[PDB]
Amino acid sequence: GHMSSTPSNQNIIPIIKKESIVSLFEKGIRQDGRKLTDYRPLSITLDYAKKADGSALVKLGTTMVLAGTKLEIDKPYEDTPNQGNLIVNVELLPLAYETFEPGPPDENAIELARVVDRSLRDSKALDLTKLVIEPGKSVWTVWLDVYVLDYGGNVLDACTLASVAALYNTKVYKVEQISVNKNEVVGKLPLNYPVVTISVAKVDKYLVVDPDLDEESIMDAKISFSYTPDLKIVGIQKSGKGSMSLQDIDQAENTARSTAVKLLEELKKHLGI
Amino acid sequence: GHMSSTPSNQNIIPIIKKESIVSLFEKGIRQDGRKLTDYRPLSITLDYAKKADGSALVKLGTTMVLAGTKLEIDKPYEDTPNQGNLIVNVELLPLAYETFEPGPPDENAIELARVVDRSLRDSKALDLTKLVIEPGKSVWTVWLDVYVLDYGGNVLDACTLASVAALYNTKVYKVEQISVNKNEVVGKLPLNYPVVTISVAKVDKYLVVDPDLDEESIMDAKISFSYTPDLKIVGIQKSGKGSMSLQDIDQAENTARSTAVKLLEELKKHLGI
Amino acid sequence: GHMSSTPSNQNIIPIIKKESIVSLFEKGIRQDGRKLTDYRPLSITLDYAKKADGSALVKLGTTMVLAGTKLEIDKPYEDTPNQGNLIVNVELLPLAYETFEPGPPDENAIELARVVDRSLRDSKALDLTKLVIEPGKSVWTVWLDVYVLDYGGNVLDACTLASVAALYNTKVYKVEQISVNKNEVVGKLPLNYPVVTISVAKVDKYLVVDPDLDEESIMDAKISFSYTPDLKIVGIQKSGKGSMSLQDIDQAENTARSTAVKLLEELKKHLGI
Amino acid sequence: KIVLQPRSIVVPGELLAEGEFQIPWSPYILKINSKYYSTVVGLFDVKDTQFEVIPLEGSFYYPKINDIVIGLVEDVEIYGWVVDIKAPYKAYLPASNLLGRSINVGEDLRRYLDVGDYVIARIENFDDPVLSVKGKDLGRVSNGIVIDIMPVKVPRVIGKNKSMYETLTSKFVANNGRIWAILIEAIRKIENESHIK
Amino acid sequence: KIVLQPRSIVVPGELLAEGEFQIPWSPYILKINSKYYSTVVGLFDVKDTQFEVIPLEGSFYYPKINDIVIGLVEDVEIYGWVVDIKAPYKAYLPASNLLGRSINVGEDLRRYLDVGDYVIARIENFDDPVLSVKGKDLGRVSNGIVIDIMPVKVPRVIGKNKSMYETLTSKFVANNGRIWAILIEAIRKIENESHIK
Amino acid sequence: RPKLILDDGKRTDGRKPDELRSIKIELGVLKNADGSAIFEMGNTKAIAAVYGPKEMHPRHLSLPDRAVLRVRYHMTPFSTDERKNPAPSRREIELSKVIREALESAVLVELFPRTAIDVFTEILQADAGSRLVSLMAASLALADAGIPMRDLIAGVAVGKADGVIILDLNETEAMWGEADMPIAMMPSLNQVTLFQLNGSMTPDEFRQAFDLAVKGINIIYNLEREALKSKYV
Amino acid sequence: RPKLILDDGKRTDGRKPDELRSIKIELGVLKNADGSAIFEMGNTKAIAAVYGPKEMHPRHLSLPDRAVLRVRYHMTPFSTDERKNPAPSRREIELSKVIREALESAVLVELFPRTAIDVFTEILQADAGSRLVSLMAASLALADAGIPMRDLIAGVAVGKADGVIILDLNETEAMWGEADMPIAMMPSLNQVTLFQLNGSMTPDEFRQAFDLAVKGINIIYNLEREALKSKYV
Amino acid sequence: RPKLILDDGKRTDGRKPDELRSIKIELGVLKNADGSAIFEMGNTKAIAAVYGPKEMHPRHLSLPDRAVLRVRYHMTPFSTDERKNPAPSRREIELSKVIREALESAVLVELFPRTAIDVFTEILQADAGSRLVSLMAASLALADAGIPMRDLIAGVAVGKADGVIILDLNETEAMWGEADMPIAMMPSLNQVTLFQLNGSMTPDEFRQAFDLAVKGINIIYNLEREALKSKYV
Ligand SMILES: [Cl-]
Ligand SMILES: [Cl-]
Ligand SMILES: [Cl-]
Ligand SMILES: [Mn+2]
Ligand SMILES: [Mn+2]
Ligand SMILES: [Mn+2]
Ligand SMILES: [Mn+2]
Ligand SMILES: [Mn+2]
Ligand SMILES: [Mn+2]
Repeated sequence: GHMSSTPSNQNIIPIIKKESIVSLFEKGIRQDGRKLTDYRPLSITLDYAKKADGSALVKLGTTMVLAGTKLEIDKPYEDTPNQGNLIVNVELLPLAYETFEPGPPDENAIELARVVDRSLRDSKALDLTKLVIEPGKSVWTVWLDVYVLDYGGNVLDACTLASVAALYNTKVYKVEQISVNKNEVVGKLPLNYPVVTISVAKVDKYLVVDPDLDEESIMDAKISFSYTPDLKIVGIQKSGKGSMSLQDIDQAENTARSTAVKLLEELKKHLGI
Repeated sequence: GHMSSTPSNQNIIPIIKKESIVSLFEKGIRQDGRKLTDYRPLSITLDYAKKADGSALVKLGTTMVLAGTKLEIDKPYEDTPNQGNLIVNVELLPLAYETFEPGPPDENAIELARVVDRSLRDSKALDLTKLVIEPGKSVWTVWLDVYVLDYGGNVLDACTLASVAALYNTKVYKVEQISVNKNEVVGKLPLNYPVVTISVAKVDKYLVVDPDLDEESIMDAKISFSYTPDLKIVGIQKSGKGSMSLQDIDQAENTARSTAVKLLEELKKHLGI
Repeated sequence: GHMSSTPSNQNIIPIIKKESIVSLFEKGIRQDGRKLTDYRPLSITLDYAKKADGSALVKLGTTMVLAGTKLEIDKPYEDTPNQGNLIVNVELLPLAYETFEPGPPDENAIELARVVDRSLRDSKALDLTKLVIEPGKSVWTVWLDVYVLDYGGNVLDACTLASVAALYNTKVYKVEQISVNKNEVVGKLPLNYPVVTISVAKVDKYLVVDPDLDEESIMDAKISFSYTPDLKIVGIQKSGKGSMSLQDIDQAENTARSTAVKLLEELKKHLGI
Repeated sequence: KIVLQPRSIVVPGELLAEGEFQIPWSPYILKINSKYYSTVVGLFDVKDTQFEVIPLEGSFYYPKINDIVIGLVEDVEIYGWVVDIKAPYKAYLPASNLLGRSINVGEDLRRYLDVGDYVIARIENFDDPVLSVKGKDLGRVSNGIVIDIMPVKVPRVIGKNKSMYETLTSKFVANNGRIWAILIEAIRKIENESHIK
Repeated sequence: KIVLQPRSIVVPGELLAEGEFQIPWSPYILKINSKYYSTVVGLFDVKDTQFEVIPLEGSFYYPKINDIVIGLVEDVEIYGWVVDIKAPYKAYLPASNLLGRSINVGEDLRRYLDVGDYVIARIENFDDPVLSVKGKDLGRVSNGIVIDIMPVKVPRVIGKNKSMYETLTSKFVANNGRIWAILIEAIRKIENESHIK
Repeated sequence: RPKLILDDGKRTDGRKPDELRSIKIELGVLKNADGSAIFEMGNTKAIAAVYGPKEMHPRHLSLPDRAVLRVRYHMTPFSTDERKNPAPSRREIELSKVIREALESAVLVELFPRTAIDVFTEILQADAGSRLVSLMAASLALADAGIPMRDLIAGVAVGKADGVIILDLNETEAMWGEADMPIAMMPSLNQVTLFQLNGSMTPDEFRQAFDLAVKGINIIYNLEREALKSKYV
Repeated sequence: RPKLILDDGKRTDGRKPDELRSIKIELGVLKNADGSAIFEMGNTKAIAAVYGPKEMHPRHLSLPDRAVLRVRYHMTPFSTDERKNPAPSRREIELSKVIREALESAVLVELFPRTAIDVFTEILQADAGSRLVSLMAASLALADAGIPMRDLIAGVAVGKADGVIILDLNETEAMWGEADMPIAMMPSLNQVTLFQLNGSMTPDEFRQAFDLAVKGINIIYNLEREALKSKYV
Repeated sequence: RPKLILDDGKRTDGRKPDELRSIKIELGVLKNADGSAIFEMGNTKAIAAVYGPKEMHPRHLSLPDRAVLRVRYHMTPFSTDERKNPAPSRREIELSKVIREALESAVLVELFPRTAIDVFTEILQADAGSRLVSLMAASLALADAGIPMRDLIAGVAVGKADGVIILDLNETEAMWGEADMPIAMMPSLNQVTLFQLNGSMTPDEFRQAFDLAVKGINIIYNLEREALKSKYV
């Protein structure tokens, strides 16, 4: 048994500092000089974890997420006998933030993993029917482990990028007939397209794309929208203790999708697609 | 690893209130007007949980227990290859009482489940050899989950009633040859007879059948006796921090069995047998 | 998730008492009259646990460890198809010491089990290729459970002795063809030789073999060396919050190995080999 | 300034009135930019030009200073007594208050107040509630029955001008939702029909 | 009024006597409706018309006021010292007691008493035990050996009219089951044969 | 895969796309719980118990300015077609967070510093929308407990089934549909409290569905109010 | 199924129905434990260690008027015919509760407010009756620790094997018999402390068995007393 | 079993027996961590974050004279050839203890009474020696955090492969070799901090290997010092 409790303040920011963060929002600009619709600088280092089948180290500002994949041969589920498996694990490592105690995934790491999982799944970006080796007898299980190494805000969007990047980076090895030969890369994980999650924080009267840690500490709530390149919405998650008007969500999605086009374009450049 | 500790007072009742509870025991009557040998009003709502294979919502006074069953096809244990399985789970839900924290079954929920299990098992009421589909290859597993929703005292006896009622209410679906077709109810769980548990609280000089929450808070100990309709004793469990004389148990069993006849009669009326 | 923390003082010994423990070390003698290189009195009671397949109750001074084995038929691991299994479990029972709370193995019980496991394994004393019944289809799994009953210091060395003794004491039962017949002891667990672990505590300027509880409470660190009768080193583990010079380890190994010869000789006498 | 309802049964989020009324802060009414909504299941009442919500629901008592309260002793600490007054907060009764002097060397055990004793006591401080038994009639409840009600229903058990108290008397109500005394049934009937006749 | 046993070795639940004796409450004797039973492994002793059980068993010391006790400092708190006196309860020594004044700004560290220091001290309060080192000879144990015994065996180590204390002296016993000083072996021999000769 | 919109433009249970499942609401359902409620939407049934406000024994986990909401969403093992393991799943963990955070907006937690308010929800039958049915049962249980709230929370899942925007999904629709979007709000305050989308929708469909959800929400909200008022009026 | 009562009216181990297995009791078995004991009844062997009374660090879990008894019944993995998983089972959890509650009646817990008394029991060999052997080892370990008690606790399982009432069951009898009824009491005080029946008996058989258990209990009780007295007399 | 020493006297990766894998050290790697470092030895890569000194909320677990070191060694699931379950294993539990105790000797914990210093280590790639790479990353992360230490800790595994004493093992060597002996020290202080041997060696080989490990350690130590100095010089 288990239970969701209101947390303490993990980043109590001073009343003085709240005003400084917002007071250039008039000009459409934030603390770090960037626009309300801008993402922070992004780097994606593919193959960072050399023993992963695929990996991506995502740096989105001061947020750092390392995703890695490991493929195994499994019997498929008797109900999904013509599909392989995706298992998404997100961990908020005690390295990432001062108040992160070591333990099993908490509700936030769990929430993160499930939102990433469903974005990846419901996008049809990873078509699991492609991961069959022998129908009804053997399939690929893709373990996607997403490890947040530095908590700098908007961890979800970085997790999605690292996840997609890790999957695109995933090597498939030759199957010999029953066993995997890792001396032979026979392919890469077949993805239809990238996905991106775009998080919009509600802060005072303003909507802020890609909240940093300070913005996250002062925001009323955020809502994340996931897109594929055709700009189908492929996941939405409102998060945080505060509410949002119907118009906030309407406008957040409009702003989210607008950013998605650019974020997807930069993701593709990082992926080499 | 694990350990049994003396608990705090979950219902500290005032010294004043203790006297009021007992002081009509002279007249053979309790707080709620009922006799020392009386059960509280009982209702049993069969099929309350529509997605359970069988269910019973038991209201015994302010005690509310919802039992539900779920049947699965399993390989039998290599040692019991000609029997199906009964797995009894009792949970004391945090909804049931103010001090119930959410978690895995504690020693009381566990004790409850095992006493119900053994009453059901040792009664031979559920003959597991009847739950075989194909001997040594496939059998029915009956998951009996008994969820206490309102802790009003004498939870054990309500759990036993709900358990028996849930089992009697259990639909068996057609097996097609390897798979269960739930569009076809081919039978009902085969039970030889009902069982009942009768709990007798030791309170001052008195023996009280079916203790309410107040009586439970002041009793020295209780002892529960399980009966089948032929009035074989089919389980006994002394519970509580206090002791009982040999004569208390002798007399409690005499009083228990006397009540069992009536409780079984009313159970059968609720079951439709 | 999990984490190793600096512990509190489980045996805070008085400043006064520290001086008394050491102040005969000049004479090469300890509190209990014994030499700095002496083990405490050892008894090994084989077959102490009558329902174990093999057992040994080790009393090393006031340290008491009961090891027991249980053999099962298993499929071997697809990677070790021509070997049986050894699974080593050490538990520090809440009976053993006042501050031992009941729970799953802590890092000390775990450390103990792994050091014993690797001593037994890396010694080649238990050759797992001997535990095959049918190659690639069925092998013996040896569950070695080592339960510390009285924590009197140098628990590791007692665990190793009890472990080895339990294994030597292990009865093998006839396999009928698929099933184990326990009415027929067909053999004994095949061991190449005994192993011993020798623990040397660093205390002030001195090296002390087989630290008692008081010595352990005042030592800087200990280092345990495991030997087989040919005096190959077969495991080493430095333990404790304090460091040791290169020369301390050099000298501890020289002293350890010297003691090993005598400890092995006495072990063999206890085993009947 | 407009009111939307007569003496109506009201619910959380229910619009009561629009405009700037000078209503004192109430936990049963939420003001948003000149709209007033009920925060509770309650009875809407208009009092002079102002209005209120009388909560029909609530198991808890909210501590207020100088409330005569009747509480159940839960724990006996080294320097006082921990007291249940049916609030979200445990009340504390200093031994020094009860005794009117210092807590002497190895003094007391549970002779003044034990665990399971009822106490009649005033709330001397609250901003956890600190109790006082200084006044007369305050102290351990020796005898009689202590009946429990929704603290929310206390004003109805007393009645305007003691009118309800008097009709139970001839046939002690604390703020606590506890009454030190069939009297029980008539009180349960006022709990379940406070909103009627 | 009858006694069932001579100077006998006694066990929990063992009937000692029947009838109404005016025995002061003892933790070693349980009275039920005019029967008296031992609650412990002990030695039954008849003293004048009354009787007692001398416990032969017990690792713990039970705190009593004005007992001279010798304890081991466990923790050093902000305003005092936490002290092990071999009881179910940790004793506390106020710094203000030891110092005989206020605890000054950023004063002390462990100069008066440190962790691992033995202290000789009286029990100034117990109803957790509060210690005092006011009296002479009380304070940190500078030197010598502090030997541990069953606190239950202390009276035997002292002896009636100090007779056992004297025969160890020529060849400080606290109530604590601790003695500040081979002397060790003779004490262990009195622990293991207190019930004999 | 079943046909979700049938030839007569209707759904598998006979409903129109803009049509709600039958709702049944009971209050004062448990003796001990300070407040309680059973909420039924079609064949999805939840029970909720509220305890509090009460002091929070893990005192370092209490808030100095605020009550802590402690919320549990849980499904009974027999609430589903196949038996759900009673040990909390990741879904239940996520939904407990999402439901808590929904209630965080409504409950006037500032009224009760360093207290806890416990909201325990059990799904007795799961046939789609149980996080929302649980949430609304929680809302009603809080109102029943006399705990001050901004507003009641009403919610529905909208979605897409064979390209048709539908209000209040079935399990068949949730399982086999293209989109499932639970939304909950404080309707009088114009505030969204829970908002998730699982599946896939074009932005236009998203906005069509959002609009339809508000219409269903306003109906449910009226029934919540009427249900709370029923024992007094 | 084996024949439990043989043609000569005797049991599988050669005993009469009214006959106890051999008992062996050792005290002062561990150095560190404040009190300790090994109890052997036939091939069932338990060891018990007692620590306390001692202050209870989880101070909010301490009792103001009373010591808290903290009791652990546990079986070693090699105590049984097949290996028992060392992680506590539900049986061990239940038996720990039942054994604690047995001791609750005997231990004079009011003597030590806000302390804990720890009673740790390990079954080294399980051949039926180990909850009772553990309980009696606990009792003896407490007496050995000098912890004041009302009385010692003595216990036996009676039962029914091929329709015959038998005293002190085997594992064969416990496994294959019709009834297994462990009973423990404070014999001098006439008070039952543990009472369970697993299986099935007529009320008359129940009362016959209850009577026989008291006869065995009084013998065991005498041996407990004699065992405690042995190091002094 | 692969040939570990090849005909040309060399190892599987082309190294001599007395030769180290390439080392790469980065500091100031994380924003939030008070101190941090990535340590690469060949294909073994660890990252370490240090937080502290900070007060220790479980105040009864704090030390009155000392900071508590709280150390976590953990491997990512994709650090290994086959996926490692993310739930901590017994190996990780043991290694966390061994690494803590290594740091206990170096960290000047007496400086910060009743505080905790948290040392979190993640193995991103495991190709042998990761406990040591983690330990050295921890050391460097502590120095990076400005936490006073006796000395830096440098470490290597030596071992035996086809009877040849080798410095700084491969995974192939660790898996298939005869001996694997990780050693860590405070090199300037002549003090060993971690010392384990897994496998088998004659005493003479043990001492040969011990000697070789010190030579590798002194090289690594120089690179640690140079790496810490690089951002300032
Ligand atoms: Cl849902
Ligand atoms: Cl048993
Ligand atoms: Cl390693
Ligand atoms: Mn697999
Ligand atoms: Mn199954
Ligand atoms: Mn197996
Ligand atoms: Mn109500
Ligand atoms: Mn002893
Ligand atoms: Mn830095």
